[PDB]
Amino acid sequence: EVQLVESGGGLVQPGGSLRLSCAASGFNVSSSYIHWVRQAPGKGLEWVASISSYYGYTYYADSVKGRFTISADTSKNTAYLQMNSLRAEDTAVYYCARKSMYHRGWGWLSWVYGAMDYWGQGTLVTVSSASTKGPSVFPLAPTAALGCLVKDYFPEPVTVSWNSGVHTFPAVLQSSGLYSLSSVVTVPSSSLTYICNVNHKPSNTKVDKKVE
Amino acid sequence: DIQMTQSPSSLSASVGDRVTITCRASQSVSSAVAWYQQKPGKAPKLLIYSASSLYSGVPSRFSGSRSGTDFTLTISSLQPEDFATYYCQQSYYYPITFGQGTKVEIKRTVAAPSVFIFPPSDSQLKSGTASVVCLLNNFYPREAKVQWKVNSQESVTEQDSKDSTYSLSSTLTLSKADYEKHKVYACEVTHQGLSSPVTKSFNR
Amino acid sequence: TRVFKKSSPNCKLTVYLGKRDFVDHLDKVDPVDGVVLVDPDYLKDRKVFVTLTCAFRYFRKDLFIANYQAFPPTTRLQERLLRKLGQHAHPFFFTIPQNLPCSVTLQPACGVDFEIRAFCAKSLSVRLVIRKVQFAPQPSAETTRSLHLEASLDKELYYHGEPLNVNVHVTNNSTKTVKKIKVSVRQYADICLQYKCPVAQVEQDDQVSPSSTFCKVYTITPLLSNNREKRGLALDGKLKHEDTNLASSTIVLGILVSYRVKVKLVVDVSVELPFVLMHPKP
Amino acid sequence: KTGLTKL
Repeated sequence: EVQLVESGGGLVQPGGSLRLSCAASGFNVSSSYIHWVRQAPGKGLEWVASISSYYGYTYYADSVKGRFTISADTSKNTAYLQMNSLRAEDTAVYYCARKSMYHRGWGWLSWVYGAMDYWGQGTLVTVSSASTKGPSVFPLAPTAALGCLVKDYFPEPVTVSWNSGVHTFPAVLQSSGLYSLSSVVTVPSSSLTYICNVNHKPSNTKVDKKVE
Repeated sequence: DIQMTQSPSSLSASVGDRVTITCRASQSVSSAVAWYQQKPGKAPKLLIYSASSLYSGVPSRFSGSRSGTDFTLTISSLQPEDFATYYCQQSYYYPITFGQGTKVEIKRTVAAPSVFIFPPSDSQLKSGTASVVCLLNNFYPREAKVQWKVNSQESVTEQDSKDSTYSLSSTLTLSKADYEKHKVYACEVTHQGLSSPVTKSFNR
Repeated sequence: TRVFKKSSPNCKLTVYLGKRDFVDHLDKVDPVDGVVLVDPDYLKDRKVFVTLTCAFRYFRKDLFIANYQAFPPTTRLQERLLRKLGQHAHPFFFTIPQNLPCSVTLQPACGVDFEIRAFCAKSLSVRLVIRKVQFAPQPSAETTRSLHLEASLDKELYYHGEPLNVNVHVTNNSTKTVKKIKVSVRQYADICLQYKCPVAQVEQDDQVSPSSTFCKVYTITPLLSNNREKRGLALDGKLKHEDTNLASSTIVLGILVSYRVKVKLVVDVSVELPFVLMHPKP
Repeated sequence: KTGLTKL
């Protein structure tokens, strides 16, 4: 079986640098075109870079030419992508996949660059010039609806709970850099106690609020 | 490059429907096309290669074909599990380019936004940033607009897993001084399923 | 499903071919069967012939030529090709003798090539370049220079791109101290009408002091990446100027390609092991 | 040069 393992995903301030290792099992980095693709938050895939060891062929996207640099280690059977001058726009989940050069019938098809038939799992690459903070939890009070507004935290994830009808709204990246979110629930006005419990494991900030 | 345009930007369908997505290349392509069924969050899964080749393991219901530069992806029976985004990607030249996604949602009877409004609590107003919250729950389809009457960040949830519904939340954040300058706040919900905009309001 | 078509500027003559790289099973070469689709008015009296050439270059030393008279006449793929064309499509059928030099060249043309030339003339054109190629079907060395050096390879046959492991064992019982160890790959490409080639060298400053034992496995991998500027490097067959591999290891007139791994201790005791480097039947 | 039809 063929697999790729993508590793090296963690925070870095803008202008920093990272390195992502894509370890290939079941094949060699010398008989495959290895492509680093990415997907921004809530957008469509974009091809970043792609290399082939045997011929020493390197290709970069126009948006990551010079800022990113790819290569491979055939001894370890791995592909290393060095990311330089990482910016906020470079934030994404980065995937690594492969196009086997085989199946020409005999040997290498040097000119296919075909469809990447095996992807890894995708490792989350962030960029932000800010330091971890704890969420600020406020109550939203008046089928009466009420909730907790969990604002200005860093980074994901925030795991809210309630003591049915709970709708957690995807957090968004504000202008400052932090993540804002809300979590509401609707209960009849006849019985309008409700306690919301915000948990932020990265900063281990746990808060409880009472809304009624 | 090759601006691999795709249409529609999004479409709806129930079980058994036959969806059709067209991937059009700015420049000539030579059967180098693939269609990735990116489920939400997960990694893209290859479906088509050579512009018509069912990739190994993909169910036979999927299919693709070519009619020149405008390739087509078809789903004979859009099963409940075949709900994801579908990106088309030309593998001919470099740099490779993908499509722009065509989300395949679910369909339900048009429903109106149950609209609630929420003013900032005392706790928040003490901090210095007042974030009013207009919640539009159980509203279908996604296309709706919320207008703030006295710097809004719509927080659109995903298709609700119970009955194909959306929960939207427009959060309006303001400074304490400017928030206190005005008195009456309101959110107006304009929805294709709404005969008229539904306006909710409160006072400072 | 697929078939390669080639015709002349006049297009009066068309050649349809099933494959364009015939695997040399060493007992039977995939027969070169194609189809000549002519227009009757462009040949009338003159006949239609097809020629299989095995030219060796460096000097056109045509090691083999065979002419097949497509018209007048003298396989299921041919059947299906003809049924779409009718009478004026005529088959040809060449058989490559097993004892021919496989398709191999040199990186600067020079080397070996097969060819199908289709021409219409009264008495003895489409130039279709094919190739003859082969698929992939425990070395140990010990030298007592004392300075005992032993080297072994995990297996003899490695696919292109696949890395090679070299188990090294140096039992230095002498007074001389190893300064370096080099596991190099030598590609011998003899043009028969033999030159060495170093393609990969993992030179390590691993020093083994007197009366000591050194033992670790090196990993070396010959790649076209760094061989691009090596005059006379044996490359596999190039269809129409594609980008090609390293000349696979011939399994025995033309060019003979052999691959060996050399273990050198820079003190010089050396050993060498042969390995086979042909692609695997996909 | 070489075309490529179907069968």
